[PDB]
Amino acid sequence: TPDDLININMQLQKADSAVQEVTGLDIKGICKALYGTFSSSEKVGIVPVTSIGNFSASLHAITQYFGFDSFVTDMPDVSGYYEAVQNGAEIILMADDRTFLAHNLKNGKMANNQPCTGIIYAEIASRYLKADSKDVLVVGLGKVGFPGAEHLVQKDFRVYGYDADETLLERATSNLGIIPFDPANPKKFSIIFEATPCANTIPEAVLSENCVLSTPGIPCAISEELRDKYEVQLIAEPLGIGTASMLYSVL
Ligand SMILES: NC(=O)c1ccc[n+]([C@@H]2O[C@H](COP(=O)([O-])OP(=O)(O)OC[C@H]3O[C@@H](n4cnc5c(N)ncnc54)[C@H](O)[C@@H]3O)[C@@H](O)[C@H]2O)c1
Ligand SMILES: [Mg+2]
Ligand code: NA
Repeated sequence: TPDDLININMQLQKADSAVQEVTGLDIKGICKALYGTFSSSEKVGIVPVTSIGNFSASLHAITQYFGFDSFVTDMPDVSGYYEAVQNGAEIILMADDRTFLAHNLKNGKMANNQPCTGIIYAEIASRYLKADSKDVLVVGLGKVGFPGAEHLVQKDFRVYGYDADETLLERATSNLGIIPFDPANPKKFSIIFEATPCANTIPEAVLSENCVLSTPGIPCAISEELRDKYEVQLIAEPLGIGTASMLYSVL
């Protein structure tokens, strides 16, 4: 649909501009430096899977935006997979309800959407040009958040973490060595990474003016009144940034 095609394109463009503002680099630039990898307009076959293919249609527009030679197969599932390989797909892109993967058939590399999304959003946060300290707050330590937190620890940031699930908070503290954040004793941050399927997860007392909030979480961690009040630099996009991360990770 022509209306929806203008919509994702604009949404990706707006997300690109926001990343440029924060880091001085576009999404492509972030990916290339993150993975040390470059694209040659690889052929990517998107196969719809039963688990109406509007998702695969979004993926086509997203991959076209990033310059990939992408196509959606006529058939779904196993028949679609067969079709994709036969039509010379170098990378396979497909998702069920629990896993969204990219598989590079040439080099054997395979990416999972969840760690790839966490890593890139953490990466964008870590590359904030106007950051005044090495302190970073991570809210949400699940499938997306944990790999994000791990990436930040490896990049030598002082990582503060919180998750409403005490078991996951404890396990993140043990394995990663992050400082457990106490909502009862809050401090201000200039860099925040949220990976949570909930709203209003970032307390006001944690925000400083012009701080970066890098969040793949849906819905938004912050109310639009709070982001206006603190002039929050929001990095938030529903699918494209995570997808770019997957593709560049397997090149
Ligand atoms: N934008 C994208 O491209 C993209 C890609 C993948 C996933 N996502 C989204 O990212 C979000 C996280 O995904 P996930 O797979 O990590 O989910 P998950 O369930 O594995 O992890 C979410 C974690 O957040 C915690 N949490 C919930 N409410 C909280 C609160 N108020 N304070 C602190 N912690 C809280 C939960 O305990 C949970 O451990 C989801 O909304 C998902 O839809 C977005
Ligand atoms: Mg995204
Ligand atoms: Na959220």
